[PDB]
Amino acid sequence: AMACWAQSQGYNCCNNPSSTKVEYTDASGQWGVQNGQWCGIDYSYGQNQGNESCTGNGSYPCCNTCQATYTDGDGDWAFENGNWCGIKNSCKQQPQNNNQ
Repeated sequence: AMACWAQSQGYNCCNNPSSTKVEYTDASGQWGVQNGQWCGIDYSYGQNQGNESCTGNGSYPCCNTCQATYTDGDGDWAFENGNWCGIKNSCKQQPQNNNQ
C-alpha cells in the first residue's frame, strides 16, 4: 500500500485512485485531492491482491480473470466477455504484502 510515483517527489498515494477526481495534470502524470489530501492517481500505486480495485479503469471495465494476455503502460490486460478489460489487482500475486 505504498508505491505511488507521486511520492517520489514528496506527495502521497491517492487511495482508491480508480475513482479519484483528477483536477490536475502535468508532465508528471495525474493529481487529485482525496479525503483532503493531495496525491497522484496511480491505479497501481501498490495495493495488495485483496481485490481493492481493477485495471482498465481508464476507459474500459474490469475483466475478472487473472489471465493477462497483454500488458500495457497501465498494467496487465485481458480479453473477456468479448471486451478489452483490465486485469484485477487481485489477479497479481498471492503473497502480496505480509499478512496485514
